[PDB]
Amino acid sequence: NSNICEVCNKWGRLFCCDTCPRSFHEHCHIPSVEANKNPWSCIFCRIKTIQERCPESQSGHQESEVLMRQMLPEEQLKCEFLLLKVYCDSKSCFFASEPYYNREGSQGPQKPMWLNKVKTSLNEQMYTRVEGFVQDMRLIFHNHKEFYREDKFTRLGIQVQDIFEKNFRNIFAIQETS
Ligand SMILES: [Zn+2]
Ligand SMILES: [Zn+2]
Ligand SMILES: [Zn+2]
Repeated sequence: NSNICEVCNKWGRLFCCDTCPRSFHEHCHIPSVEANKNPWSCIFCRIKTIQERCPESQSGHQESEVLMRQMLPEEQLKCEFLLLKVYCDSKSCFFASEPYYNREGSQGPQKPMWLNKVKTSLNEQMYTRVEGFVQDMRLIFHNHKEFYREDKFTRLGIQVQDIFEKNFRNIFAIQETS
């Protein structure tokens, strides 16, 4: 196995995948690393199995159809993995915990949102369709853009949204366009 967490790139108390070389902190893996299960297979491994079981699942899809999918186990897993891909970027720190808003000339968002809130909402099965999860994720970045206005810090929202959107297109096999 690797000697650092795949998500945060730090050492520590690492749980090791049995089917690939990755390792994880317990609360860095999504879902949190399971109590028993020997062998244990990480989310990367579980996503690759889905693809291998149904190769046609990589054919292009329309985003509108993806969003309307119910959160059955395979879509639940895909959202977990997309969330994890965002935490993989170090810039996710800015969006992880509950924000607060007190800047001259701006007003906070009507509906604050943050990664750990989305993580809880997935864990508690609060989303019934893919659209629920994607809306809350895009809301994080939209709130940041609107609040920070012309401050150059707005760019952090653009950057981490780009990571989200590239991974969304990959994981859900969105049809490539010009
Ligand atoms: Zn970690
Ligand atoms: Zn693995
Ligand atoms: Zn098949």
